[PDB]
Amino acid sequence: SRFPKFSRGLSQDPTTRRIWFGIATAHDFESHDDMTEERLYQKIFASHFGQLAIIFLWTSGNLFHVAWQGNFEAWGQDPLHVRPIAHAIWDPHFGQPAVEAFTRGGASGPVNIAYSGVYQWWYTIGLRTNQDLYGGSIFLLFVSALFLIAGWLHLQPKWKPSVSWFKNAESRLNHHLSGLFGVSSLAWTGHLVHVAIPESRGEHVRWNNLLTALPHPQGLGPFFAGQWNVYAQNPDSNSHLFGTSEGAGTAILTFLGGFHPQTQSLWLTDMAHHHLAIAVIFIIAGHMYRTNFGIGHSMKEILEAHTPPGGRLGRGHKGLYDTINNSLHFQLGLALASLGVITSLVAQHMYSLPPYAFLAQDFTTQAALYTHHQYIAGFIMTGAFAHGAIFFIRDYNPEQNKDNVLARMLEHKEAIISHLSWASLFLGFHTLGLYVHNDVMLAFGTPEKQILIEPVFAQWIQSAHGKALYGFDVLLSSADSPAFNAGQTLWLPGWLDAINNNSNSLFLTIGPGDFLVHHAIALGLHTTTLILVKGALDARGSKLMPDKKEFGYSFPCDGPGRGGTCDISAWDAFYLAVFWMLNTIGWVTFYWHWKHITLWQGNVAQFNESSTYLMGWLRDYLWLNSSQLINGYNPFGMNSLSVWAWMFLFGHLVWATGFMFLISWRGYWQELIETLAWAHERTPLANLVRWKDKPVALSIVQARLVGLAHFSVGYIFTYAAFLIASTSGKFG
Amino acid sequence: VAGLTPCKESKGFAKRQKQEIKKLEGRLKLYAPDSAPALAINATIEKTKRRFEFYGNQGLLCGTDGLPHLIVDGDQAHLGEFVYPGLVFLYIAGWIGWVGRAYLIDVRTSKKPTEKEIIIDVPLALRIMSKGLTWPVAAIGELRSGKLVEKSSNITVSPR
Amino acid sequence: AHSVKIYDTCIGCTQCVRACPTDVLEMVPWDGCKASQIASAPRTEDCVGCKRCESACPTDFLSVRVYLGAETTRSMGLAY
Amino acid sequence: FTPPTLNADTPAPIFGGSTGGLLRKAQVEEFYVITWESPKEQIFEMPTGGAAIMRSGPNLLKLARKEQCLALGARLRTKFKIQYQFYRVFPNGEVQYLHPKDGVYPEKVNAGRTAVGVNNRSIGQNANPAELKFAHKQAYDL
Amino acid sequence: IGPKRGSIVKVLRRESYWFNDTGKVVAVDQAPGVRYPVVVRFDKVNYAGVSTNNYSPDELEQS
Amino acid sequence: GARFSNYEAWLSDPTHIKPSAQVVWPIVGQKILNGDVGGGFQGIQITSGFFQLWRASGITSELQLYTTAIGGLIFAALMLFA
Amino acid sequence: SISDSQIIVALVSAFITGILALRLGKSLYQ
Amino acid sequence: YFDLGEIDNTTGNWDLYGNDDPNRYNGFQNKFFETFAGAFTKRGLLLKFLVLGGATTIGYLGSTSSGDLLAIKNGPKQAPIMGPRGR
Ligand code: CLA
Ligand SMILES: CC1=C(/C=C/C(C)=C/C=C/C(C)=C/C=C/C=C(C)/C=C/C=C(C)/C=C/C2=C(C)CCCC2(C)C)C(C)(C)CCC1
Ligand code: SF4
Ligand code: SF4
Ligand code: SF4
Repeated sequence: SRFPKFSRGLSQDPTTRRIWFGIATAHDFESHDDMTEERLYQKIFASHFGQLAIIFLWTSGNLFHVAWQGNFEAWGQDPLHVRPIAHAIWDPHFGQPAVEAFTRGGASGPVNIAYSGVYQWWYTIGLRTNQDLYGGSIFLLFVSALFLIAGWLHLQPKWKPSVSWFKNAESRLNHHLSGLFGVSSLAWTGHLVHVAIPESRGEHVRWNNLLTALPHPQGLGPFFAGQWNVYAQNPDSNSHLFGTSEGAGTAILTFLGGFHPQTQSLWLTDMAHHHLAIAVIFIIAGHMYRTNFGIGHSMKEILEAHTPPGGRLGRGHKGLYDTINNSLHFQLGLALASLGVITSLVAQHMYSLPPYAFLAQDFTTQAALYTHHQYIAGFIMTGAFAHGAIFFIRDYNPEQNKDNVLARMLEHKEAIISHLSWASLFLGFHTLGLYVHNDVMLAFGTPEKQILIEPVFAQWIQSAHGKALYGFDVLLSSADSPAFNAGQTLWLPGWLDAINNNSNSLFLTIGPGDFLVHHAIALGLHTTTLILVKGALDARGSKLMPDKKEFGYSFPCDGPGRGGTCDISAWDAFYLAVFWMLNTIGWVTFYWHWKHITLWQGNVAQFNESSTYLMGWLRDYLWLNSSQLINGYNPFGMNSLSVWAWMFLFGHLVWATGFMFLISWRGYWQELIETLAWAHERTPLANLVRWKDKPVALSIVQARLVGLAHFSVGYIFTYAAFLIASTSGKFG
Repeated sequence: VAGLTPCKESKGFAKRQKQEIKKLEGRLKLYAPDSAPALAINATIEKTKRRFEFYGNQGLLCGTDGLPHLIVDGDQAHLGEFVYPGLVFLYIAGWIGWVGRAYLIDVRTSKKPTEKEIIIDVPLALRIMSKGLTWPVAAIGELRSGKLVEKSSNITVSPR
Repeated sequence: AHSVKIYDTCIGCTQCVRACPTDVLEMVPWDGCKASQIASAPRTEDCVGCKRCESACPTDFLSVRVYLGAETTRSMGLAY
Repeated sequence: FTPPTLNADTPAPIFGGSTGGLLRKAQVEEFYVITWESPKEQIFEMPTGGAAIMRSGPNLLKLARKEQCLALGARLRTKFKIQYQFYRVFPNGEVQYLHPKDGVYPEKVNAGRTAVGVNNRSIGQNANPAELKFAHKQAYDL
Repeated sequence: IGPKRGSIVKVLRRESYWFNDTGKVVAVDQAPGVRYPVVVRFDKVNYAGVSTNNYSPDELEQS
Repeated sequence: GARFSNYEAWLSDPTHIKPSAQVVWPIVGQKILNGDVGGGFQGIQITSGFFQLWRASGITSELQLYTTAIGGLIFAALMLFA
Repeated sequence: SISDSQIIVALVSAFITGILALRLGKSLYQ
Repeated sequence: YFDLGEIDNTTGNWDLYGNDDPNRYNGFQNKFFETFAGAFTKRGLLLKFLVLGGATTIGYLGSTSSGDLLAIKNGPKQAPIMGPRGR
C-alpha cells in the first residue's frame, strides 16, 4: 500500500504517474477504494473545517502583516496621499536600487503596497490602530484553532455525525438562513451601529466601553416602542468628514442612498439598515422548512407538488429532492452557480457603489478588486458546470428522475446545445464583423463610416434609474412617474446626486463601444455556456460514444477509431471552456480597466472614439497603458513597477509554456523520455543512480490540465501585472 | 434621442468633414493638378463630400465624437438604420436558407444523394433559386402544413 | 490492468484479434452469430489499452470495449 | 496442447547491435524471447530498430516488450510464411510461454479455450454509475 | 424470423448511430440462438465508415 | 512593373522615390492605400526588390518589362504544353 | 505600533494552531 | 544468446566498468576517514542534524550580516520616490 493509499489501483503503478495522480485524485473522495457514505461525508465535513481554518489563518496573516509591517495608522491619518502597505519585503536578491525603490509609504525598508482593499475595508468597519488589527489577528487565530479542534472532533467516533444528519436539508436550510445569513447580518448590524458608525463619527467604541457608549441618544427605547424613525432622525450631513465628530449626525439607521460626499462611498448608516433588513428577512425566511416542531415545509412534497398539469414539464420536479440530497455534486454545482452569480454581483456592485471609505479614490485597488471577483467567479461558475457534468456521470439516476425537468433536459439537450451554438455564432459574426468593419473604416481614413450602435436599451434602463443625460424621461428621470414620487422623499435625493455625477463609476455613460463589448461579453458567456452545457448534457453519452458514463468523468479519449475521439469527455469540455472563461473575463476586465482608465484621468472621449475598433484596444489600451509597465526596469535603471514588469514577462513565460502541453502531445515526449531513460541507464557514473518511479511522459488528461493551469497562471499574472502597473504607476 | 444631436447640426460631424478634405488637400499639394494620381484624390474628395452630405440628410444621430450612431430600437425616425435593411437582409438570408433547404430535399430523393452536393445540379439549383423569391409565403406555408419541421420520432437523437 | 469486455453484439469478424498488438484477444466458440464465434480477453493484463480492436470493430456500437483502469508496467508499454 | 520448451541452444540472428534493445527492465522485471523456425538466411527489420540477418535454422531473439514480439511476429507471418512463438522470461529463471496458448493462433477459433470477459448484454444495457455507487463492481464487470 | 427481407425498418437501439433512422433489411438469420439476426443496411455510414449492422427484432419496428 | 509601377520614375532617382508596383482600385476607401511613393505616382510600396533587380538587369524602359512579361507568358504556355 | 512581546504571543498561538492543523491532518489520514 | 544456466549474463546484468581490486589505499589513510566520518553514517541520524544544523546556519548569517554584506540589511540610503497623485 504505497502512496496514494486511497486508491489501490494507483499504488501498483510503477511510474511517475502514481506520484502525479495521487496529488490530483486526493480530494476526489468518492472515487477512492473501500470507500463508504459515512467516510465520504465526514471527510468532506473535516475538509470544510480545514478550509475554514485556512481562510481564517489567511485573514490572520493579512491582518498581522498590516498591523506589523504596514502603516495602517499613517493611512488612517491621510487615506488620499499614503499608499497602503501590505507587508515588508526581505529578499536576499535585491541590490541597493531595489531596496531604495521599493521603500514606499514612509516605511523603514522595502515594502509591498497593498492593492487588496483591506485598509479601506478595515477603516470603514472601525479598525483604527495597529493594536486593533493585532487583536483581530489573534482572535482569528483562535477562531481557526477552534475550527481545527472541531474538524478533529467530528472525525472522532464519539462525535461522528451520520449521513442522515448530513442529508437533513430542511434543518440545514433553517439554521443557515436563520443563523448563518440572519444572526450574522444582525451581528454585523450590531457592529456597524455600535462600532463603525461612532468610529466614523469620531467616538472610540471598543470592548472596554461597549456597555457604556450608547449608539443613539435614546437607545432601545424607540426600538421597542415602535417609533423606529428616531433611528433615522439626524443623519450625517454633506459637510461630514469621515472619522471626525464635526459635521456628523446621531441617526444609526438611515435610508439616504447614494454616496458619502467626501469618500465617494456608501453610508455606514445605510449599510447598517441594509443589514438589519437582510437580517430580519433572513431570520424570517429561516423559519420556512420543517425540522422538529410540526410546522414548516417538506421540500420533497414542494418539489412533488410543483408539476404543471398540462404536461409541458413532464413530471415537473418529482424525484428531484432525493436527486439533490443524494448527489453531493448537484449541491456543489448549485452552490457554485449561486456563488459565481454573486461573486460577479460582488464585482459589479463594489465599483459602481463603493462600500468602503476612500476605496473609490484608490484606482488600482478598485481595478484589482473587480478583476479578482470576475476571475474567481469565472472559475466558480465553470466549476458549477463541471460539477453538473460530474453529477450526470456519477450521480444522475435516470430511473429516479423519470420524465422530470432534469430528465427532460437530457430529452431536448441537442436543442439547447444547438441554440446556444446559434446564439454564440450570431454574437461572434456580428461582434467580429462590426469590430473588423470599424477597424477597416479607421484604417481607410473614414471614422464616420463605422456602424456605431447606441445601446439604447441599457441607456433606457439608466434613464429609468435616473440618468438625465440621454433625455428619455420615462420614470425616475421624469417627475410625472409614480415611482419617482414614491421615491423622491425617501432614497432618491442621495441616488440622483450619486448617479448624475460624472466622476464616479455609478452607471457610467455608455456608447457604441460599450454596445460592441457587451456583445463580446454575451459572446463570451454564450460560448462558455455552450461548451459547458454541451459537456454537462453529453456527459453520459452521445452519438459518437454512448457509454461516456461508464468511462468516468475525466477520461482522456476513446481511441483514433470512429473518426477520432479526442477531447470527447466532459472534463475536456470544461478544459476547453476554461479558455473561454479566460477570454470572457479578459474581455470584461479589458472593458472595465479601459472604461475606468479613461474615466479616472478625465478623457472619456478616448474610450468613446477608440473602443469601437480593435486597433484602439491594441494601441490606446494594450500599448498605451503598457508604457510604464515594461519600463519598470531598463538598462538605465529600475523603478518601483519592476516587480510588475517581471511578473508581466513571467506571465508570458508560463502561458506560453502551457502551449507546450496544449499543442505537443504525449507520445513524442514518451519516446523522448524513452531515449532519456536509455541515456541514464548507459551513462557511466550516472547509471549507479536508479529511479524507483519509471520516467514516463505526462498523461493525456494531466497534459491538458498542466497546459490549462499554466495558461491560467500566465493569463492571471500577465493581467495582474499589467493592470496593477498601468494604474498604479500612472494614478488616474 | 439618447442624448445624440442630429448629424446635420452637429459641430463635431462638420469638424470631421473639414479635417478629412484638409488631409486629402495636403496630399494633393505634391502632385500636378492635371496628373493621373491627382484625379484619384479629387475623386476621393468628391466621394467624401457626397458621403457627409448623405449622412446628414438621412436624419442620422451624431454623438460627442462627431460620429453617426445607429438607433436599433425600432424608432419611427430611424427605420433605415436597422429595421429597413434588416428586413432587406432577412429576405435575402432567408432566400439563401430556403434554396439550400429545398435543394437538399430535391437531392435526397435521388439515386446518389452525395454526388449532388459535391457536384451541384445547376438546372436543379437554378430552378429553385428563382423559387426562393417568395419564401416567407413558402416557409410559413410549410410551417402551417407541417412540412417545415420533422417529428422527433424520425430524428437521430443521441442517448441519455 | 485494463479491462477489455466483449458484448453479445459481436459477429465474429475476427479483426479485433488481428488488430491486437499484445495478443490479448482470442476467438472462442459461441452460438450467437453466423460465424459461431465471439472474442474474449483472457490476457487482459497484457493490454496496453491502445483500442486498435475498437477501431477495427465494425459493429455499431462496439462489441469489444476497452476500459482504461489501473495501469501497470504492462499497460504503460515501457522497456526500462 | 503441450507448450514448447525453450531450448537455450539455438543461436541468434546476425545483428550488429542496437541501442533499442534490453534495458534494466530485462534485468529486474521481465524480458521476452521469441523463437521461430526459418527456411533460409533472410534479412528482417528489427522491432528495436535496424536490420539483422536471420539464420537458416531456428532463431532466438530477445525483446523487452510483448508488443515487440507481435510487431515482429506479424511481420514474419505476412511477409514470410513462418510460424512463430514467444515466451516471457523472468529474472529468477522462469520461462512463461505466452503465444499461441493453444498452439493455434488466436485469430482462428479453438474448442479448448473458454469465454472470459464476455458480457451477454450490449453496451446500451450496461447499468448507470449512479446505482453502483461505493462498490467494487463497476458498470461493465457484472 | 424477422419482419421481412427488403423491408424498411426503424432502429430502436439507443447506442446505435442509426437510432430513429430508416434502414433496409438485407438478411435475417433463421438459425436459433442468434441474438441479433436482422442485418440492416443504411444509406449513410457511421463514424467507422460502415453501414452494415446486426439488430434484434425487438430493436426494430416496421416504418 | 510595366503598367502599374513607377519604375522609370524610380530609375530617374531612387534615393527619394519608394519602389511601388501595385495600384489598388478606388472602391471602398482602399484608395488611401495608394500612397505618395514619389515620382507623381500612387500605389502600394513594394518590398520584393524587383526594382533593384531590374536596375541590376539593365532594364531602362517599361516596354522591356512588358516584353519580359509576355515572354514569360509564352514560357508559361510552354510549361503547360510540356 | 505593536510591541516585541506581542509577536511572541502571535508566534506561539500560530504554533498551537499549527499543532491543531497537524492533528487534523493525522485524523484526515486515518 | 539465451543460456538457462546463467540468467544474469543473458539479460544485461554486467558490471561494465567495475573492478575487483580489494584495496589500493594504506591503513593510515583509511583509519583517519572512518574515525572522522563515524558520526555521519546513519541516514536517520544524518538527516536530523543536517535539517536542524542547516536551519540554524542560514538564520545566523541571515541576521549577523551587515550593510555591505547584503543589501536587504543595508536599508534605504536615499530619499524615497514619491508616486503619482501625491501618493
Ligand atoms: C444556526 C446554526 C448554524 C450555523 C451558524 C451554521 C454555520 C455553518 N455551517 Mg452548519 N448546520 C447547522 C447549524 C448551523 N450551521 C445545522 C443544524 C445543520 C444540520 C443539518 C448543519 C449542517 C452543516 C453541514 C453538513 C455543513 C455546515 C457548514 C457550515 C458552515 C458554512 C460554510 C461557511 O463557513 O461559509 C460561511 C458562509 C457564510 C458566512 C454565509 C455568507 C453568504 C454569502 C456567500 C456571502 C455574503 C456575505 C458578505 C457579502 C461578504 C462580506 C464579507 C467580506 C467583507 C469579507 C458554517 C460555519 C459546512 C462547513 O463548512 O462545515 C465546517 C458543512 O459541511 N453545516
Ligand atoms: C448542468 C447542471 C447543473 C448546473 C447548471 C448551472 C451551473 C446553471 C447555471 C445557471 C445560472 C447561473 C443561472 C442564473 C440565473 C439567474 C437569473 C435567471 C437571474 C434573474 C434575475 C431576475 C429575473 C431578477 C429580477 C429583477 C431585475 C432583472 C431587475 C430589477 C430587479 C428585479 C429583482 C425585479 C446542476 C449543478 C444543477 C446539476 C445538474 C446539471
Ligand atoms: S491518444 Fe491523443 S491522438 Fe490518440 S485518440 Fe486519444 S486524444 Fe486522440
Ligand atoms: S486495447 Fe489494444 S492491446 Fe488491448 S485488446 Fe484492444 S487492441 Fe488488444
Ligand atoms: S472486431 Fe468486434 S465484431 Fe469483430 S470479432 Fe472482434 S468484437 Fe466481434
